[PDB]
Amino acid sequence: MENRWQVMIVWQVDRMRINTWKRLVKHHMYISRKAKDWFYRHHYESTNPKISSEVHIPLGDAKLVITTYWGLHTGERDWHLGQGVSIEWRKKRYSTQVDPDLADQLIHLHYFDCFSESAIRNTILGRIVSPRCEYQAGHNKVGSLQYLALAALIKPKQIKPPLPSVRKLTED
Amino acid sequence: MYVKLISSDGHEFIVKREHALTSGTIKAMLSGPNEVNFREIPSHVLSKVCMYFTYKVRYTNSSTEIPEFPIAPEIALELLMAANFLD
Amino acid sequence: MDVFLMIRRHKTTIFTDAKESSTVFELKRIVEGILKRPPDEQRLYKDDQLLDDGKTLGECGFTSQTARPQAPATVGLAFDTFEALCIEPFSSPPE
Amino acid sequence: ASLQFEDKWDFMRPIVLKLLRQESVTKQQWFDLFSDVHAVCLWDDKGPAKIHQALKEDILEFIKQAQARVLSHQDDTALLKAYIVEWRKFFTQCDILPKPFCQLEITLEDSIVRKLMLDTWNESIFSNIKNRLQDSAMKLVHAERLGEAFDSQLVIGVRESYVNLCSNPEDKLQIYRDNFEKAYLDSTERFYRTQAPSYLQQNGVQNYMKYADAKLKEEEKRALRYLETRRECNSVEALMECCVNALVTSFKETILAECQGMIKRNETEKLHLMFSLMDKVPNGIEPMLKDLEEHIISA
Amino acid sequence: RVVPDQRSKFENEEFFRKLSRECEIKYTGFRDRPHEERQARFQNACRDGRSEIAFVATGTNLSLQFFPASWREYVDLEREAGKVYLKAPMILNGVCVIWKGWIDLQRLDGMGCLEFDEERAQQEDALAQQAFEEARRRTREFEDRD
Ligand SMILES: [Zn+2]
Repeated sequence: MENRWQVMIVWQVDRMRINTWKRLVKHHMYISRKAKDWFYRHHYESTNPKISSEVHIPLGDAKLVITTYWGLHTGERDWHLGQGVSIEWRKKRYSTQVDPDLADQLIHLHYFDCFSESAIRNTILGRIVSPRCEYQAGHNKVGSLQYLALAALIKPKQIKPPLPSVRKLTED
Repeated sequence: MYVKLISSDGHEFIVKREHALTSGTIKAMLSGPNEVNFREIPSHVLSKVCMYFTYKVRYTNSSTEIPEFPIAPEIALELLMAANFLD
Repeated sequence: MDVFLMIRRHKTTIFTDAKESSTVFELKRIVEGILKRPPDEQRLYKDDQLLDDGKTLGECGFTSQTARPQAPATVGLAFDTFEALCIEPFSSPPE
Repeated sequence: ASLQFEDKWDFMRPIVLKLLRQESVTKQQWFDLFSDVHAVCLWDDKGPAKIHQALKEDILEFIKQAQARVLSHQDDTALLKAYIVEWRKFFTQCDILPKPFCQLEITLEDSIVRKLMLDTWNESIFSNIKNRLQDSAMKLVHAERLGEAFDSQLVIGVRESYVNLCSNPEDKLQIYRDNFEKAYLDSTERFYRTQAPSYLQQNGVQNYMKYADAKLKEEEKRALRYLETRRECNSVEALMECCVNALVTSFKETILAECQGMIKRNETEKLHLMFSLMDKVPNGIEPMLKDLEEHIISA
Repeated sequence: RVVPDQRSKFENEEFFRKLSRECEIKYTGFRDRPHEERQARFQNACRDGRSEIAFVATGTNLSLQFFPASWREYVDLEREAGKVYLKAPMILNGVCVIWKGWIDLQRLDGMGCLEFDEERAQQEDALAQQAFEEARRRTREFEDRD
């Protein structure tokens, strides 16, 4: 018995950033094969007034939720009030918020195409290789020298229109 | 505290031990029979390798601003091989 | 704000670092720690230009902006009296 | 791109052998070896399973030569000396040899290589002799308790074999616990079950306690040298509990009768010992306490 | 030894280094509205059930939104008069944390930071927490098989 609150960590985005992100996700899930298993949840299904949208991306047994926000009270003097994103990794009534970097790395484990264990040796042997990493967004920290070395040699695949990356949403 | 890694071209490199222990292979070679001798890898390689060692020790701990360790395309194949051996 | 160095004399070279606030002397003492020779016999250069012992590293024109772990600046050293500054280039890659 | 395992292995092979044997090896040999194994794995598709099988074979051949050297001795005890002697080297080798085989690991704690050594060793030499090695050890401890002084390394080596040779992942110390520990313990229970009721009748109760505290000192030390410590096991506490049960608890009634008496005679040095011994017995302390309040009632 | 692992990333890691620093926070309200109104809308939004509260670290591009639960938490003004105190147990990148702070009722200026929360970590779960660590740990390059 007292006011209860649920509290979130929210990174801010410039308005156009959301529109780009939204069009990319909707584009790749429905208009291409790549992101289809992802789910996009509109603003009206969502019980919170402040939720601009959500993208539920299953990773194995646990799922990632990317939440976009509306009419928020941070970052602007404008009438629409401006907005943000938050990200969570959810399994069986457990939650953790996740930062944009890790969000992308985590998405990437389960989704887009990369080098296989064969690729690094085959590159050495001249046997050539498939496939190549798309989604540069998937590699963050620093890198194994091997990975980066390979990276000097094989530039990432470069999809159009680009696949969704949350770091790109939160950049600047 | 320091250990020394040698190039075929006869160049000598001195680097901190904890920096070197980045290399798992080097972590093994140091066991038993300091200083260590590399046959297949040239000097322009071991230099660059020491550079990555430091780069890693520095930016792995604190992720705030992390810059693009630079690698030139011709050095790249030789470097990849060298990395595959050491790491 | 640390700066990162390769000290390169003849074939031998040393990977180390110090603060922008360090003085060339301090470094000559460190080099003494590694190669075991006292800080007289050593003469430290930036390019062809000699370094004053009592002057700070940032004041020799080494800044953390200039010297990065990913890409350190080269120093160079000189060793009965003295020998000319000699820095042995790294092997060249084939065509 | 010219060399794959057929050319290379003949260069690698002698070095495995020096390393298996403790024969001296120079730094450039070791480095060259590292280079060789790695080149073999990168360049040959069949290369790594091949390094594995050849490895397995060479390790068996030398373990077998080792066995040859141990099993020759007919005497039950004089065999053990040679076993221990072979073992110190072999075990140090298990730390040394697997390291150049790291790419072999990456290409496919327990290295497949260290695991392989200790396993090959378990099937080839140890399993046949193990009961015998253990028995000789029980005799050795028996000798030390009686004052015959000897080399610690033998007992330790046998125990080490029992700890480090264990096969199953689910319990690491299981077979060690179920044989060496069980036997060392049974040995304790019977040795002190025999000896204990005697010293009491000879030297009297008060002196019995002084003797008992001491035997506890003796045996806790002995467990520390001979018994598995490093892995932070439960063994020592069990040995200790077992002995306390033997030395103190069996006599718990007979001893305690003295307490009130010594409370009246004001013997403190004696009571310290009583409490010290009893303190280990779980319910041991309380009757001394009740005895004491009861004495406080009349002064 | 799951929680000491958790704590250590809270202690040495840069992400937690910046947030544990006792930074200084402001409340963002209807900024368009003048100061007196804002003082009033804020106190109400705390005392009344439904309003989201926004607090920013002033040094960052990052924000904290307390949403009404309807959409161990607290926003409490009873502790000390002329102030409001704030408690936010969270889980960030797999470490359970608690952000604590206070806000000056007049200034709408305040203070806040992260402290490590052992309780949540002792309590939460084994399989799920662990699964997060297992996953956070790996990176995609070279995992797929040929
Ligand atoms: Zn990738």
